[PDB]
Amino acid sequence: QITDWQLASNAEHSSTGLRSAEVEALEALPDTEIKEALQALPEEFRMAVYYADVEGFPYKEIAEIMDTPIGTVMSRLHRGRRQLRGLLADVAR
Amino acid sequence: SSNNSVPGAPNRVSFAKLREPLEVPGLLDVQTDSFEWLIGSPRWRESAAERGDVNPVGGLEEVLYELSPIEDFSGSMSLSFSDPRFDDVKAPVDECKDKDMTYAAPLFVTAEFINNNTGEIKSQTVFMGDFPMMTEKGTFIINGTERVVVSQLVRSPGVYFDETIDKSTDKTLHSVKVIPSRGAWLEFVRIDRKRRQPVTVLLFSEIMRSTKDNTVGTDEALLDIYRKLRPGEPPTKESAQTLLENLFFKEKRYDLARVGRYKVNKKLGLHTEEDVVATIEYLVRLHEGQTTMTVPGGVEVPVETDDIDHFGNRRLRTVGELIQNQIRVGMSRMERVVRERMTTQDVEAITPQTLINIRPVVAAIKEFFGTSQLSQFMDQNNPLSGLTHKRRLSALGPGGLSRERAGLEVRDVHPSHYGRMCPIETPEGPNIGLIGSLSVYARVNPFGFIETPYRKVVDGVVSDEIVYLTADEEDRHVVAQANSPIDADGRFVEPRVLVRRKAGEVEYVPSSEVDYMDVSPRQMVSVATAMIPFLEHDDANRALMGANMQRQAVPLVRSEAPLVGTGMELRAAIDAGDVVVAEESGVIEEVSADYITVMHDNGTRRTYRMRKFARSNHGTCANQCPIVDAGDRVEAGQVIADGPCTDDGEMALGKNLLVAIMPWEGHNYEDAIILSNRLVEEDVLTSIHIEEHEIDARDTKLGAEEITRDIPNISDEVLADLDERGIVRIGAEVRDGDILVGKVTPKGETELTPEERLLRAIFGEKAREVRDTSLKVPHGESGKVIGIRVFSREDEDELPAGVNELVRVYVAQKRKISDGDKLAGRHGNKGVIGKILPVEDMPFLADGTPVDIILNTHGVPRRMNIGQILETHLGWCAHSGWKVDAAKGVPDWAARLPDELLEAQPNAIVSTPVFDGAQEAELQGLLSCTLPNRDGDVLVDADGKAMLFDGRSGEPFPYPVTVGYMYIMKLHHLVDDKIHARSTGPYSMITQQPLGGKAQFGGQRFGEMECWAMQAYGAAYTLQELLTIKSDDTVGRVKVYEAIVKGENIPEPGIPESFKVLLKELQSLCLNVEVLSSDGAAIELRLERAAA
Amino acid sequence: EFIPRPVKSSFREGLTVLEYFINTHGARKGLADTALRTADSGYLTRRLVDVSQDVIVREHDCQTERGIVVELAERAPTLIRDPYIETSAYARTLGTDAVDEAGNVIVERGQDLGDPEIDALLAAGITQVKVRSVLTCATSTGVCATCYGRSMATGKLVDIGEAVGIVAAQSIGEPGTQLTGGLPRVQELFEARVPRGKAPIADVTGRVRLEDGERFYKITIVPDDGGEEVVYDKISKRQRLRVFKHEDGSERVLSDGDHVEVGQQLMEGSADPHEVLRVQGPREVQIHLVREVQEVYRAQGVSIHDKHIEVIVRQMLRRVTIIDSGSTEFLPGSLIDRAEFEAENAAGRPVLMGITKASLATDSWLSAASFQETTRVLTDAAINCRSDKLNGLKENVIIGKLIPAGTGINRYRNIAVQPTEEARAA
Amino acid sequence: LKRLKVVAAFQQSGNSPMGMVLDAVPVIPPELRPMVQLDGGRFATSDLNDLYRRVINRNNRLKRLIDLGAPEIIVNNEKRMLQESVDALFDNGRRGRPVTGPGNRPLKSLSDLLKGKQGRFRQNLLGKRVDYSGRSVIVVGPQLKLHQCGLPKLMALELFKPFVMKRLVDLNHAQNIKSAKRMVERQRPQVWDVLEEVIAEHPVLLNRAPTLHRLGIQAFEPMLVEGKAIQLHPLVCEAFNADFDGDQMAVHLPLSAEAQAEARILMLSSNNILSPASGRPLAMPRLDMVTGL
Amino acid sequence: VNFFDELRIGLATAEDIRQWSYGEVKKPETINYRTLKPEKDGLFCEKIFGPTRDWECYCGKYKRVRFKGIICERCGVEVTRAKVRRERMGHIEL
DNA sequence: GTTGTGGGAGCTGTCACGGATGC
DNA sequence: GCATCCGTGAGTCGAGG
RNA sequence: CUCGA
Ligand SMILES: [Mg+2]
Ligand SMILES: [Zn+2]
Ligand SMILES: [Zn+2]
Repeated sequence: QITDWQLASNAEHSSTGLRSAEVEALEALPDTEIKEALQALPEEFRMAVYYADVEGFPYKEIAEIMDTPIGTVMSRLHRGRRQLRGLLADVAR
Repeated sequence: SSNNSVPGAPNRVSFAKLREPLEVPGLLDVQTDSFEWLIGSPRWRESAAERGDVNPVGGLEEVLYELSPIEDFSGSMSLSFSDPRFDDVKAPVDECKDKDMTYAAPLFVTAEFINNNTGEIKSQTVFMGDFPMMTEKGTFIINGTERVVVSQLVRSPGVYFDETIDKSTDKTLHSVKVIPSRGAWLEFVRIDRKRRQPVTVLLFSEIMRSTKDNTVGTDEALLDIYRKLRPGEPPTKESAQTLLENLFFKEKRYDLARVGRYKVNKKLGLHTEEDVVATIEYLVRLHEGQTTMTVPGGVEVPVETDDIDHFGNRRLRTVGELIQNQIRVGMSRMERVVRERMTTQDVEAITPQTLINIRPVVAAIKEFFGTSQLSQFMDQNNPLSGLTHKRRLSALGPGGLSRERAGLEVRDVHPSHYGRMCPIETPEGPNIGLIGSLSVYARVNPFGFIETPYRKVVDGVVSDEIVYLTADEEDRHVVAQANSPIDADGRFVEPRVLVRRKAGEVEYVPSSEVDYMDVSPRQMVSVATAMIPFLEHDDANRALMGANMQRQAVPLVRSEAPLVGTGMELRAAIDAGDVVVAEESGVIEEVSADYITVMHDNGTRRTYRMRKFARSNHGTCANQCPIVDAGDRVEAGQVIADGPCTDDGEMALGKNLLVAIMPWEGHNYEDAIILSNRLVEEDVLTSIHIEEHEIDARDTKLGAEEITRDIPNISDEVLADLDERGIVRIGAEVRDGDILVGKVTPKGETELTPEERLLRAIFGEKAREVRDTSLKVPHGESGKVIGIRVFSREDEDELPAGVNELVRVYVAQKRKISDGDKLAGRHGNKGVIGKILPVEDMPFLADGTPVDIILNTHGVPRRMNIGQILETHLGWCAHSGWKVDAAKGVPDWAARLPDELLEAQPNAIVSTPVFDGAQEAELQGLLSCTLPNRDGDVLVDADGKAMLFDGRSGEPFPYPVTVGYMYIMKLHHLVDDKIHARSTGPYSMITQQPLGGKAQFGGQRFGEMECWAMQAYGAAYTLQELLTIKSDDTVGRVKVYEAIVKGENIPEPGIPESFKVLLKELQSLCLNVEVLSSDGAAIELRLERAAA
Repeated sequence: EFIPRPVKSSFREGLTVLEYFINTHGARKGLADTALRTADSGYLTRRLVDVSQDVIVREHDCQTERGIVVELAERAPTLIRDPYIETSAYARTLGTDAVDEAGNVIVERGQDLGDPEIDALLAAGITQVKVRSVLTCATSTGVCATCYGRSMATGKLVDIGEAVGIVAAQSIGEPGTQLTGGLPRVQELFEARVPRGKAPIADVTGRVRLEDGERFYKITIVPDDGGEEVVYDKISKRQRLRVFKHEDGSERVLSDGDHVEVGQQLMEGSADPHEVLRVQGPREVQIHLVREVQEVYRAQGVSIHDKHIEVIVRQMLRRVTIIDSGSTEFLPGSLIDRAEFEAENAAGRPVLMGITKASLATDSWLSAASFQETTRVLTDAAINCRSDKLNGLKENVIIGKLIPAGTGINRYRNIAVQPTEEARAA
Repeated sequence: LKRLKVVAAFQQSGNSPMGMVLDAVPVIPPELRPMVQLDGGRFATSDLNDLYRRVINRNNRLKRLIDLGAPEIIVNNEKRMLQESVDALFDNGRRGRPVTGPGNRPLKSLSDLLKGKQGRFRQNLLGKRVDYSGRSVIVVGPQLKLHQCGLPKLMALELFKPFVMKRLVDLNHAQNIKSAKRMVERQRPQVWDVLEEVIAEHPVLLNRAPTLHRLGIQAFEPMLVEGKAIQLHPLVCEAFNADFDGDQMAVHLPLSAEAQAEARILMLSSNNILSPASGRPLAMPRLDMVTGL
Repeated sequence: VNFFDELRIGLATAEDIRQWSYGEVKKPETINYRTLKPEKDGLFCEKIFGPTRDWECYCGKYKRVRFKGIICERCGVEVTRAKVRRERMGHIEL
């Protein structure tokens, strides 16, 4: 049997450590800072920054799911990234 | 009147009344002399010339002679090894400890190769490997850790007869067993797990004439062995002959012991086949029962069953012999390839170096020192720990018996242990009876038998000629006792004397019948046990506990020798090897907190470096301080500096405390202990504890970790104590949770949270994407950073594969005595501290002197250890000093022993040896003439009691209390180490249950018996919760945490993951298990919240 | 053994060298002996837990009129106190009204039989009583509260959800490490092993005939009913003869020609409980086993209430062995539960079986697999395509369901609670 | 009768006896036979993996032999070796000499995972390790009430950590919940007050091993104590067989409402004065008390 | 929901053993010593047992939660939570 | 592609019991 | 007809390395 | 492996 010493000592060098119920449950909670920073932007440009940055869709699929042309999607992307970097630049640090 | 031999050793007055006719041998000789035999040093040469024959051979020389010569099957070539030589040592001891090396020396040998048909003789010096070396203190350094090789108890080779009783009619049935130095054995002729062997089907006799056997000639007994032990092959006439000739006559396969051959020839005849004939005659004439036996050519052997635990038939293999056997294994594994290469290659072109592969010998030595059960992490809580550890004898391990195949008769004190293995010092737990410690004066002999010294007796005259006898030799004589009345000139005064005979029984024999006499009482004791004052007044349970607990005292910042001790503290401290000792008499030329230089008389300079705040294997603090001043003239052997638990050269494991024996408000109920807060304010029980945190940056799948001070989103203030590297700064005070060495570990992109994904996208973050794997300080720990060591792969620092960097932070902490800590006296009287009272409400004497420790009365009488009470009385005597009134003569009570004990100054150092020293009458006498305090007030009356005030109310306690001075040790069991709690932590990847152990921030185990208890209460929901949402429900537990944080009721519990795992294991066993609904098929087991 | 030379010193005078030496023998031997005794006690407690943990209270009263008679006194012209009223009479519930001959009804049936009740019964001259025990309890699954009586902890009547089985296993195992003829005998009994020294017993009333020989004891009973004469094999002289042949006769050692009743021990020693089962009946095997076990714990200063040992003994007799299947599918010579055998009804005779065997023969293959001999249990379960109802409390523990005991009972776990109207108002 | 029991089971079960012979072996998920690397680059694996590796190697060798049409004796040897290796994988040691790894350690076969005190059943199903639990050495507290016990501050802070975080966010000591966690971890002085509030009337279970009878686990109301040691009421010592020569005890925090209720009502020290085995009183003056009186 | 009614055993037929399996292991290789990556068709193969990292396939062309349950064609490794590695059995054909 | 001579470490100081197996 | 040979039990919870 | 209750 691999020991708890060995398991923890391995987690000491792994990509993800042995996580706690506390860590999980708190991860499930919303990050108020970034949630507030997102709620500021117009829900259209923010829906775009979501479909483009969080989910990583291709811009063509973003235009599809948005029912809008590609130019509008990418312009909302630029404007929203600029805005949120404005509000989240001091927050990011 | 003790310690006169050791120069500068303080004057500890001794109550003893017997002259010591023999000093303690080298308490480490058991290890040193063994290793010096293994190596063949000039020390061992002289020691064998003084007490041995003219032809000595060391362990390695013997291995080489046995191995030589490596010969070709055709006898065409021959290789011969000789002259084992050592170079100097590779690196010093402290260097090896630092670098995690193995203190060793290169081994060289002369290898002579001969081709019988070319005459070519090419001699060569071949190198065998880095042979690990024994230090001055008797240990080894392997991988930078210090280790001890514990001597092992095993049955010496020879033949042994026993008498069982058959289940038929309780008939007396004899049996025999032959244990060889090497090879297989046999019994009666059953051989090698093949019973149903008639003794007469392989060759006045009562049953030998009755053998039943139906055969004639030599081919029947030759074929029956091949048909009864070599199966899986037809019955042949040549293969059986070959096996029979290579079984016992062949010396390569069957290794006839040297000790074994000596024992057997002593059992049958002065000068194989002769042995087997004698053994058959022995079994026959033992089934009869005759006293002696006459064998062809041999005579004078008593027909008797042999005892398997007797120390004349039970030997121990010291470190030298264990190493020798491992070396023999490596050497045979090498000889194999040596012959296997002699075959293939051409002659006259093969040099000793070409056909000698040392890899197996190196691997053998390495495996021995790294995996053997007899190479143990050195117990070094304090000097006494290590001293006893080296002198220890255990019966478990490879070659001995099994911890489970060892019954109760193995663990029983045999009468032959007298003076060889102490009967008190042994563990209380499972290993009880299996691990003993060598007696003080005992000494191992060339054959592995433990000998002990006795004074020779000539015509009822105790001489000064000492002689060392083994268990056998001793049994054959009559040994007087040490406390036997003797007049000057060595003459027994009483008409007869009490003595011990071979039967392990005592007798009262006329003086002219005595052969030898004990060298001194306590000859049967071990070092630890010999340090318990008033041992004879303590029951063996509490005395065993006292020895074991002395071996657990933690070194204190300042050490104070016991006010009342045995005579052993000095010699124990010195032999232990934790004090600096002047190797050569000279004059102190310079002294510093760092080193001590002595200028010998012949102009030589010697200097000693003081171990300063060294961490020991168990966290105790090894810290030496010099006790010499510049210009002091020091003699050889004088103690130069005190070690961890030493004071002016004496073992000081604890402190002298003012004790009052009386129940105090229940706070010392049921073995608890009450301490005066002085012991905190004045650091009387304060100790230093040094831990070593370690962390390495290595190569991962997603890249390579990096030790960096730049850690993700950490407050600049939190790193305030980190240097530029990310390593904490020396002298920084670290609380639990602080960073010690910053480290980041490459994190994958799939692991980035949605929050982190967006953060790195919008602000155009880089592609580092690391995780904070920095080394933080664990719970319940704090202290100043003593030290920092660091090893870089960049530099020429050797590390394992894929390990770039490695840093070690050494953190020290000062532990004050606290509630929960475990104290104990030398008499097995242990207890945890229940409460530490303010000095003001501690009961105090007439002069306001508040007691230091309150020991509950209810604990003394049933434990049968009044030794502590006698010690308290004598300790108060020593703390106050005394003057026996000599005017008009010396009172009768003080007439017998007292010589320079008639008076003594306050704080006098006295020793009461065991089985000698302080007598009850003399104790009471001293108690009568206590000196008074400053104001001429006698505070402790002639009973050893004194009035005391209640420091709380002010009123005096109605009755006199026994107050005195007792030696109390701080045992290494402290709350700071044992407190532990957990709300939630890491789980096991296999069972998905919380990890176990404080070091891993584990959870407590709710065991099967605990679930029984819970059920008995009917606490269904508590049991379910304990077993589902606190252990295994991987979603239930996160739900529970989320619900507690948000003030919501605890959810309903799910399914233990361990059950799913059980199902999976069953399935992997080809068992089709299935969970079913009320009326249904098998149930199966196996986003919106995030977007919100 | 003992050394012919004693320790003449007191630990105050200080022991001489050799006295201390010899005393270490005893000290260390005792330490190791406790080391082993703790493990033996532990294994016995574990087997008890396993064989008994499925025994919970489920009804308030089975209303049965069965019970056991407990001696409350013996009379000598003043009455003695019954030797162990503390463990067999106290804390019971009275089965039949106990009235003193020519007296009022001193105690009513269904009472607690506490200290005042026992004292009143004793003052009135009640020399004995008949109480309800789990041995004679009539409930099908487990035991009824009233047959069990007072809960030793709570002092009141046991509640309907108690796990009296585990509490009995504990009450019996906790004092195990005090047994220094001992714990071995307790195990020999609970496992129902044919005793080492087997003391045969009379198979039927009649007249006895002894026959002496050189270490040969030959007994023969001529039955009073005229049936064939029962011949018992020769016994070595090591077994002295029992000391009751008193049927209006010699109240002393067994002599040839004495009248022997059916259940009379013939020679000193211990008797095979299976023999008494087949000769005197199951309710007699229960009494004998409880008393024999209690003997050991009594010879060591351990007051274990009889009801715990009865809770254990009950689970040794719950099955019967089928001689002839008859009209049923039950294989002969197979151990079948008594209710599973009564409902289906079939030559079913009572059978005694040890706690280990009784446990390994349970209806929950999961329980068996987790108790002992995992390999064999699992193989047989796979072959016989067994199905575990998941009804034992150990099973639920394994699967993470509320154990069916205490607060896990159905009536308790599904309670509905709403505030009354009068309180909801204010 | 014996040889009939098994045949009748096979008949009535619908389990074709053919199962007893296998043409395909099942392989357990890797997570249940994990692999890791320790300090030193070396790797550690479960015995299972090694037994599976031997089985698979011998199976591939048998395939390669069958293809090479080798002597019947060679292929028979390979088949016997395959059978032996599968027997090891299943119940190693049961037949022949057990398969040994380095140091001659018999590898833990698949059957070993279910058997023994440290097998699956007894070690991981009938009892496990739990959260919200702690341990520490016990010392007599005479000033205690029979229904009380003393918990070291740090212990209680760790056990109720989520409760204290909740009450730290209720009050405005902490901005958010992450900050409440960080605060409780730094031991900021705000927590202590809050702690004594959360602990109000919240029972905890104390256990000392060995647990011989149920009184070996008893419920107490906890009060904060100075030090790193658990304070235990003296009267209960009898029940626990606990003396203060250095033993320790474990603490468990009931979370659910039913759990707290079972602790208050069922397992409350005050409610368990009497020996469940004899009815005699255990929580009774024992030595000092006795002499005093 | 922890409200099952019964639990049953029975000898597994090779049909059951193969229905369970997600793929047959063929090689003794376990992981690539250099890249610390599971050798394919080995006792740790991700093709049959599961993916080591959440939503990451073997070769890497697919690594995102966007396409859950996708079965990569280059290396044939389903893109799902690695939890299945504790519940996906393999098999060996004798 | 392998072509001169060729049996290994391991218990190995446990006990008490019950029931296939095997001659 | 049974005598041996084997295979199963043999306390719990804690700490290091 | 040693040690604690
Ligand atoms: Mg204790
Ligand atoms: Zn009933
Ligand atoms: Zn892919």
